[PDB]
Amino acid sequence: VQIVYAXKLA
Amino acid sequence: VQIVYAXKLA
Amino acid sequence: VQIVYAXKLA
Amino acid sequence: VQIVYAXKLA
Repeated sequence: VQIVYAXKLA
Repeated sequence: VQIVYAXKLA
Repeated sequence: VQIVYAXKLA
Repeated sequence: VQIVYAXKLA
């Protein structure tokens, strides 16, 4: 999965 | 802060 | 939902 | 970094 927090875990 | 996980916490 | 990134969006 | 969203990116 794509992660945005601004930072792939997918 | 913007959150992407696919979902503002800012 | 609980968010940990270390920071409730729930 | 540890990620909790409930799912290490570290």
